[PDB]
Amino acid sequence: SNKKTKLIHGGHTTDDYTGAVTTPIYQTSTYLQDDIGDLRQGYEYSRTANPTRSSVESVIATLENGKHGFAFSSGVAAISAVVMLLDKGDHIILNSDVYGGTYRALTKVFTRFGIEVDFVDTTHTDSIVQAIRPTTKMLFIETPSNPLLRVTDIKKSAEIAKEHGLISVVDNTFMTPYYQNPLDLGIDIVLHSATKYLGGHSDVVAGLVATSDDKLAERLAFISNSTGGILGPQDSYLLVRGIKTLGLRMEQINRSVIEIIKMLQAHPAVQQVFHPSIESHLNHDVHMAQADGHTGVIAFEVKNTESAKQLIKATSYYTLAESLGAVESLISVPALMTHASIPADIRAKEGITDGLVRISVGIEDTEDLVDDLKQALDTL
Amino acid sequence: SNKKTKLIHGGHTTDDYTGAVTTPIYQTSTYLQDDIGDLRQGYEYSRTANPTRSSVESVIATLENGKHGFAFSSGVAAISAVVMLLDKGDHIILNSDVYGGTYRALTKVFTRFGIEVDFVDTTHTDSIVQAIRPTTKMLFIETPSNPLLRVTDIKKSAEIAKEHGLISVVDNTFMTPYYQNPLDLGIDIVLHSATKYLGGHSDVVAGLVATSDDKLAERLAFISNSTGGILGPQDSYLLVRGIKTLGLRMEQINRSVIEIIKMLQAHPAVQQVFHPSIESHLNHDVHMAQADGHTGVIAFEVKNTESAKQLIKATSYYTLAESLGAVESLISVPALMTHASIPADIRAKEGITDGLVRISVGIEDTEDLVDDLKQALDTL
Amino acid sequence: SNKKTKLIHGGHTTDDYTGAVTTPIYQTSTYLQDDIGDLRQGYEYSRTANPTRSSVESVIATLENGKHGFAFSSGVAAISAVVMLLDKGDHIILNSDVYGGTYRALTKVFTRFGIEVDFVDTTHTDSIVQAIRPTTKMLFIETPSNPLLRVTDIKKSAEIAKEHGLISVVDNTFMTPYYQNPLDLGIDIVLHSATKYLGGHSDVVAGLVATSDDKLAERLAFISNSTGGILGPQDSYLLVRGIKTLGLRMEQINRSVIEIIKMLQAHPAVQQVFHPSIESHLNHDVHMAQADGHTGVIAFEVKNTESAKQLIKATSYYTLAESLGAVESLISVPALMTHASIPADIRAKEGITDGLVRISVGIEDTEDLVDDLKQALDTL
Amino acid sequence: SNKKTKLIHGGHTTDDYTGAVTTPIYQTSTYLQDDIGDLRQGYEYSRTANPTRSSVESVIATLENGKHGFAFSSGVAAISAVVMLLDKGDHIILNSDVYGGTYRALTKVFTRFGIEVDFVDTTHTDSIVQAIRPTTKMLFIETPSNPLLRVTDIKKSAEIAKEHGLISVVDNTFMTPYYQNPLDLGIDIVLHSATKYLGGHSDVVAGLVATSDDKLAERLAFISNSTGGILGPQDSYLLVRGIKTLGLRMEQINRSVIEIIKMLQAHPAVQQVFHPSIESHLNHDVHMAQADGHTGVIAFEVKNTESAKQLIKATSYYTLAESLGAVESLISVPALMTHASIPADIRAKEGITDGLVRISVGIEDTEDLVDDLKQALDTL
Ligand SMILES: Cc1ncc(COP(=O)(O)O)c(CNOCC(=O)O)c1O
Ligand SMILES: Cc1ncc(COP(=O)(O)O)c(CNOCC(=O)O)c1O
Ligand SMILES: Cc1ncc(COP(=O)(O)O)c(CNOCC(=O)O)c1O
Ligand SMILES: Cc1ncc(COP(=O)(O)O)c(CNOCC(=O)O)c1O
Ligand code: NA
Ligand code: NA
Ligand code: NA
Ligand code: NA
Ligand code: NA
Ligand code: NA
Ligand code: NA
Ligand code: NA
Repeated sequence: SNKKTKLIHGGHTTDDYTGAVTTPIYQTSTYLQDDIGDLRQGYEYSRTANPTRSSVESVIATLENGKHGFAFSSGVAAISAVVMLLDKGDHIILNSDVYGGTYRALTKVFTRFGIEVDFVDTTHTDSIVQAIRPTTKMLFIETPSNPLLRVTDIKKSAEIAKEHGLISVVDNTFMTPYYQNPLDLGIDIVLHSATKYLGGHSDVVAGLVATSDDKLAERLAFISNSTGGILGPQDSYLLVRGIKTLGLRMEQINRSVIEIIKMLQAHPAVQQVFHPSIESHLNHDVHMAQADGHTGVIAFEVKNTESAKQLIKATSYYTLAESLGAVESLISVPALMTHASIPADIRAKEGITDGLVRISVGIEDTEDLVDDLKQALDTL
Repeated sequence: SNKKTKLIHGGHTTDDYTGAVTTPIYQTSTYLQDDIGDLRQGYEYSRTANPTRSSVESVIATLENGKHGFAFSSGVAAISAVVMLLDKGDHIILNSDVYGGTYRALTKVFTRFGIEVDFVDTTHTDSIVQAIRPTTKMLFIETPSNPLLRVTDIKKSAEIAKEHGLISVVDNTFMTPYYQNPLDLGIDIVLHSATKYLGGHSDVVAGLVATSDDKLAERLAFISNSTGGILGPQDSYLLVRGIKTLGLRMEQINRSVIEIIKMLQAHPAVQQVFHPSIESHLNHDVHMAQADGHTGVIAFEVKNTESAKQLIKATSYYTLAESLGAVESLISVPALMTHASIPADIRAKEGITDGLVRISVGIEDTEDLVDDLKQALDTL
Repeated sequence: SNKKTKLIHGGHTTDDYTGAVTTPIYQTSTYLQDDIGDLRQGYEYSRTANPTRSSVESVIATLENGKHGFAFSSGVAAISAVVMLLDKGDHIILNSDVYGGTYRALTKVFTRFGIEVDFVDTTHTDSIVQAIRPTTKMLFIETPSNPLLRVTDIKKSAEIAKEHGLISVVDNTFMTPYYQNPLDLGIDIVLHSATKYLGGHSDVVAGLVATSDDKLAERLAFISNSTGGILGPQDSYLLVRGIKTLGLRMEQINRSVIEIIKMLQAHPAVQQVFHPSIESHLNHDVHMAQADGHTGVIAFEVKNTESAKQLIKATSYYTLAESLGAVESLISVPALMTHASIPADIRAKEGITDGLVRISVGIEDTEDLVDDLKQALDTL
Repeated sequence: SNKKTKLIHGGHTTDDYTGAVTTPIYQTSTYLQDDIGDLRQGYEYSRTANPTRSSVESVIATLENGKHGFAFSSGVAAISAVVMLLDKGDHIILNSDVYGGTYRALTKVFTRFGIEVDFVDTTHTDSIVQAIRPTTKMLFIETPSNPLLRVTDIKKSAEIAKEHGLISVVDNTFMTPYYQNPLDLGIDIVLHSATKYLGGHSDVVAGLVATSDDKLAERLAFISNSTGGILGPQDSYLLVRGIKTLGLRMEQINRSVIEIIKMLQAHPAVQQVFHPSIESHLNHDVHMAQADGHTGVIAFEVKNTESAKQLIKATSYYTLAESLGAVESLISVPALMTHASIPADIRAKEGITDGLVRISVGIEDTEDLVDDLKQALDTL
């Protein structure tokens, strides 16, 4: 049973009652009880459980080879729920190039709650060991990262976490369960911004979490019910729907990624390309050992900010917008958009050069995408 | 101008573009930018803002005579966002009768983050003054309370909070903006489980928050954006739709409440009755001075839990389920359902006895509701 | 038992499986079969049946005291389905004041299929008897009519239709089942533009049909299934939700209607007033004998079309738009908007003059609605 | 600009106002007018136009290389609207193996309206010429047909229709605009059951129509507005969404179709296979000349009804359900399901043998689909 089949038949996404081939949308808040505490299908209040959300949860658990799924109103909310597994005084290590909003949440919210943070370049696993204190309880890793796609050894970070008694969390958003399964490599918790590839259609903001640990799942459920950043039923339905085409979409995206990178490597206006598919990429071997495909986010550097802006205006099929994982291919300038608050000279130290472009490859025709970007690069 | 008109025309709930009479459902995650940083209507990512969510936010702000609305995935998520205004070491005062889940969240979650909580009988405002510690930063009041309907003097608690530098928060869920407007009495933040009267149809789980404080609004926006417990667009739409009928629904409910209370006060199988409309009810004067109506939540004592169970089975129009503020009239035993997370000995001390019944009066015919409940109580 | 209770508990609008208090939205097209021909709940293809559509159908059947409900994509589609009960050569009688689009559909579409139509002044039932041809198979009545609110004797027209073997159809859109129940007076089929009062929130375009005739129901089901103008599940859900508040909304509307009519009768810039509540209105006795209330549609004459235009601009709470039965109060000029498809000379003969204004009274405050309309008419 | 790009960027499917990357869902019934007849974006009533429906219409028009799109509540409703282009006395020719519901509508509804019908085996174009009377106004062709996939020469049928003054209609449902574009070959009107491949997710019942003829479009619009079988906004949104993945889905489906047919042709329990991809198939050359891909519906004959039933029970990834074009692969027995009313001996004359199986190939893994069906055929 291969992935494209599991996508279609994995999880519970039909109606046992009527036999509907799609998950009913339970736009509802409460459920009648036959007697006090006697729930006929286990439902009592939609913050606690909702049959549509339970459906999407079952899907994410199945695809990530876990036992328990959780759906939150945003990826940010999923991350918050996971971090609220810790107490004041606990210490968490994250990779240093973590997504802007994850950094913002750990440093201007959860530090105010007495949670200690260390940001570490996890491209070398031993930096994690250097960072481990006796109060360390959680290790949190994106791979690949935004926007330079730095790869981290998932299996090694799981071994480190196991031996030091840490909760290991991988943020699988850029790879999707279709290409990378952190739970299979020993990670405790895997989470996604379902806003991207999973939803797939730029029409749902949601986060998903999956684990095989029963006691971790029980704590996650308690947090979800007591802080309430749950995904609504309509968005859960749209998420299930979106996930159906995930394999086909990721494979189209990957075909275009490969051709686009060959174009970028051959082009003169491009000084450097960041993507784990490139054999000179740091930890390319590690990535190929922990995934059987690629993310569709690519970064490449052109000479300056005005060649970036000109590339944006010269493209016909790349769309200037926030986010990634859309059907549309998206384009952006991290120096002017996501990393604008970071000053110029320090963002050169960080790698966010003035001419760094990030594309999120969509499901348009591969030749249209390659050709369009190449003619734009020929205008420079 | 008048309340029933304000419900229809207050806030922005039409489409400027097409002239549509109802708020469009912007089931979307991202927005096109004309130039880098150039947003056509101020939208760039749906976690940050979404036109349908902004519609509901504008409605709740208008109705509570504040300046800023916020829509969360649940009332519990609104409460979480407000509590995250505090830091480790800060102390919060709440009133002694609180919704089960608010108690659970503050005592089993935010204490782990070093936030101190004390539950204080605010029916006498001066008890707040004694309870204020030097680390007290927030005062949080339900009024009337769930499930005993204890009244607290909102204007007095606002004066106290101003004089000691506390953020005053009122949880106006039971009264709705139709009858009670805490911001107009000096409160800093007003909160709702929009799951109840506002949504009105048992089909949306959501929270709403409103303030006139610009800097509190900015901190709330930062929290919502960094933890992501945002209300989705479909639920935001359904909330606006529901809020339209709010006045008509509350006025039916009040008509029915009056007759049901006279019935309960006269009935032999009914012991104590809890509702602020009763002249012997503690702080009844206070309630009539701060509200223009009554909540539809009523609590009353029967002899024991199995007389509760039999009363529940004998009713034909009261539905055994959690939550309140629906069109259906609802019935429950708070000790065994909504307030089970409150410890037993405290629930006995407070009066939330095993035979305490809570009804939420709906919009069915008043005579059907009175007769049905009375014929059922004649069974005991 | 009583109407306000029937609105809440009549029909099947809960989930038997999970106990959900609201009708699930079965956004689905097909259903699993356990064996060939073995349907788990009787569903096999969503054009034929859909559980959410069946929910709304059960509601309208219950409310109209019939046995069979039908949900169409629009009221016009319900009318089409009913007219398709006839064959080429059959003759239908309609009342002389009909909604613009019903006129357009019967005279510009179904005549091309050899269906003969005659518009007859049914305010005197005996005019029907003269109009009956040997090819007459159907009698079709709006009451009150759009936009002149002409009353027709429903019980008398049913007796006539029974005695001559005609299918009697009443278009109960203006009255709603809350106030008038044609099936209870012998009519065969009752029809609604559910777009109006039933939906209630200007957010659903839909039609509903109800009958107790088993064989008419079977022919209607065959027509709906073979021409496919079925109501979708999301709109069916929103219709159920809307119908919940129908009694409360109609009762507000009626309270406002009474005061607005006294204002209009007294105003100097207002000539004739059309509404069945007026004692001098033709067949006012008849209306009070067949209904327990009044529609919120009022028509009245101002001097000319530009006094209409100025009255429209001067109002603050009346909205210039098509349709009726919304929470917003609406205002229009039928001659130039809804009834423009009716030929001009017939519209002048009938009284649908260029200065005929139609308001649909909404649920805003009665005093705001009276004062606003009167201050605007003081402008002429 | 290749097909997979056109799918993503063809048509208007973003919000000009806010810049949302997806079509807003206009759950609304009416739109305010600035003055009488002055519509700010051309909208006045949602039966007439609705921005979400206008979006989907634009998509279908673009993909079929037409100028005008129309969205109906069902494919059946689209077909009815097209047939209502004719008048009593007009004559239409359809292919003899037309879909059950199209046959049912033409013969038990539209014949009652004086429309004459001839059902003709259009696999030889000259049978059309034999059938042409002087009253013939319309030619209506499915290709390939259900369930034996008979191919008809589209370009030739267009030439015949042009020379005899007929409205040519092709029912492109089985091929989708991705593989066959009848308008490009001279056909006047092309229609789809969007319930199948276009929607793609078994969650929308809808029909779509596309033409380049301005006067035909004007008539179609008049019919749509006066009979009202319009697609609702939520289903239009879901249709746009579904159409995004159409190319990827059709290509996966086609890869599996080819492998599955090689398996079926090689298997002993299979006596005969029906699919236009087979070179011995009647008019295979014609199909390859008018399409650049294949439908995913395949028929094959096994010995008897009990080998069909056993094949259904023995498969793990083929699902017994009505309809086609799902993500799930579907399986059925036409003799016992769609063609059950037709007697046994005459269905042998028709080709609907007792052992005829129809599969609708989904987007599961190709090897899982081939293997699963082959092991089932090895159980016979
Ligand atoms: C790992 C991870 N988690 C979370 C997120 C975001 O989570 P959420 O779904 O709440 O937006 C992102 C992406 N955030 O991008 C927004 C942008 O491109 O401006 C992400 O990469
Ligand atoms: C006063 C109050 N505030 C806040 C909340 C939290 O709201 P939410 O459930 O939307 O998260 C609730 C939730 N009540 O729910 C079940 C019940 O008591 O019958 C509440 O009652
Ligand atoms: C009495 C009546 N019946 C039937 C119908 C048809 O209903 P629908 O628009 O849902 O197809 C209508 C539609 N009215 O619409 C605009 C207006 O008159 O203000 C109607 O008024
Ligand atoms: C050409 C065509 N038009 C129309 C249709 C059906 O149109 P609609 O979308 O109204 O179902 C079909 C398929 N109908 O199948 C239903 C089934 O498999 O039982 C079709 O092939
Ligand atoms: Na399954
Ligand atoms: Na493990
Ligand atoms: Na307004
Ligand atoms: Na203030
Ligand atoms: Na019922
Ligand atoms: Na009868
Ligand atoms: Na476009
Ligand atoms: Na042409």
